[PDB]
Amino acid sequence: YICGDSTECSNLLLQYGSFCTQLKRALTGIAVEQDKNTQEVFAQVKQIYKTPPIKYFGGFNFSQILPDPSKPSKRSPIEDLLFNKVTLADAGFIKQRDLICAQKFKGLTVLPPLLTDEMIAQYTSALLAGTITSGWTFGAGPALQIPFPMQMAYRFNGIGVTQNVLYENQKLIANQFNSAIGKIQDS
Amino acid sequence: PEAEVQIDRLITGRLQSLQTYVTQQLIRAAEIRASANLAATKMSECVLG
Amino acid sequence: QSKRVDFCGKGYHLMSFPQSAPHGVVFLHVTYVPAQEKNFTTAPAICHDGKAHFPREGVFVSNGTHWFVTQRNFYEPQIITTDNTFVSGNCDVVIGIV
Amino acid sequence: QSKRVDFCGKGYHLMSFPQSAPHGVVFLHVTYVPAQEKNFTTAPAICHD
Amino acid sequence: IIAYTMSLGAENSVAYSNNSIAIPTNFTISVTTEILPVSMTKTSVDCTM
Repeated sequence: YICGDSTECSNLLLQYGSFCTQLKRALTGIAVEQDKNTQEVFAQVKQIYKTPPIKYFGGFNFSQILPDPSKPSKRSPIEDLLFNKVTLADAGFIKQRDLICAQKFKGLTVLPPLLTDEMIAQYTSALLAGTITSGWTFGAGPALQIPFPMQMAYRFNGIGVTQNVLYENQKLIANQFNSAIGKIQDS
Repeated sequence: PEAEVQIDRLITGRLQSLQTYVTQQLIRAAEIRASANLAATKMSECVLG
Repeated sequence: QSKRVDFCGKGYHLMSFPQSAPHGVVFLHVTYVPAQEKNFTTAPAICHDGKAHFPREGVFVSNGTHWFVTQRNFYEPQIITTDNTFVSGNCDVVIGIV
Repeated sequence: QSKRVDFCGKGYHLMSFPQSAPHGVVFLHVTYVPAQEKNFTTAPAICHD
Repeated sequence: IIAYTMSLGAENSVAYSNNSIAIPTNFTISVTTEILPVSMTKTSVDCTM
């Protein structure tokens, strides 16, 4: 970046000495910090959980948030929509008219993240499978299975609402949830 | 003797530019670290419970 | 005692003990971790004579022959009484009632 | 109402009132502070029959 | 020295059904550490020295 790399200009950066190493240390610390940030956010579980092959959860339709196995990305329709709405400008790949990533020739490269998109999607899938099949039990110990209407009846007691409010309106609450998830893609 | 002071002017320009870029990257990295700590806290307290 | 999940260690928080450290603090988070679970057949409600019975604090579980009320985070089976349950509605509206 | 200890003032939190301030906000945290305690002899359980 | 794709975690399928619940019969009292920084070393710099 400083010198044209076809020259003895680099023989005068030794007169300053410890400055470029200080940037390389600082940017390395930033990069390791970003990988640590992704690891702290998404690696909340030590086990990769899966949904049962029969996706019936008392009338609650999770097909727009669970991963779609018919696509090679192994992502949900919402996640496949989210990656399409971000005009991503990274250059974390080996592959070499010119675009904005011709700034690599001035010494400005982009390092790829430690966790790929597929591994973050698998962490998200494990978190979703845990919170659907086991409630809050998998986050404070071993995963304990529970019916999802029974899970939602536990979650209604956490807001001061009795259990019979859910069970006498289970179809209504399932329909409201399925309508509200479907409006997320439209929004 | 004259190309040296001309390139010393240019090299000090590139030194200042790189130090400025790394200072903004450290500030934005602190902001992204705060946002990621908030995201991990929201993951643990909204998703896991 | 914090109800925030994983704010004070992994598990259900009971206590924490601070310890002095060079340029920092070390917390010893005492948590409650469930262990040795068993599979039980459950039901949302019990239908006695037309009334629907729901647990006041616990959960209806079955060992295959008899149904019990136990607390949610520890297996402690109890006889289904009107002291353990409350009555709301009838048996025609709850999906999965037994 | 927050169950977080000392997040909304010292004591058992009941209410809080915001007030406008120059370049900031002032909260008036209404907390429940116990007072005038008395010693008693206690037991973990009572055995009847 | 070997190179490998990282194992993302253990594999566990939760035995979900519409009428089965898992309740623990025992427990484990677990104590874990959390080391967390508070202060850093205070430095003073003389200008002319």
